[PDB]
Amino acid sequence: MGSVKVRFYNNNTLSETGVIYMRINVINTGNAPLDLSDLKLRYYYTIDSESEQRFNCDWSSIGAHNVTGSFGKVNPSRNGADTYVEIGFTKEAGMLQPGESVELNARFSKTDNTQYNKADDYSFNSHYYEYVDWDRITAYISGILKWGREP
Ligand SMILES: [Ca+2]
Repeated sequence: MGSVKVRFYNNNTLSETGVIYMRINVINTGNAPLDLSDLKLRYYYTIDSESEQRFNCDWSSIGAHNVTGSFGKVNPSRNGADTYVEIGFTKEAGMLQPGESVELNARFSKTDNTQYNKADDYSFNSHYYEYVDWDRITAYISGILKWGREP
């Protein structure tokens, strides 16, 4: 359904924390317009202790309330990946023309307030404070894998 690239800006600490932050910029690198409602991203990790989780988007270029989050299990589990968060967009989020990008700042946490070990997560990188192309967050358009490497 088109072409995209995912850039990730890691502002997390290595220390165990109750929150994992995700700052993501997705650029339309193809020749076709993209409706953001068709775009899903997945960030894969080990949950570390079992708890209900909550997703929040604090800011997006298309409006924080137009960003959705949900969770899934990786089964059978893989190295660094027993869980993922899937970030999506509402019907009202709009289009990206070729060359345009969407940016969002989001996070997730465990509602029992237990901590994550981030360092072992499949999608966690080691490049801090700089947006880089990051192939361990996958992107799908209309269900079709367009960017990245599934665990
Ligand atoms: Ca973990």
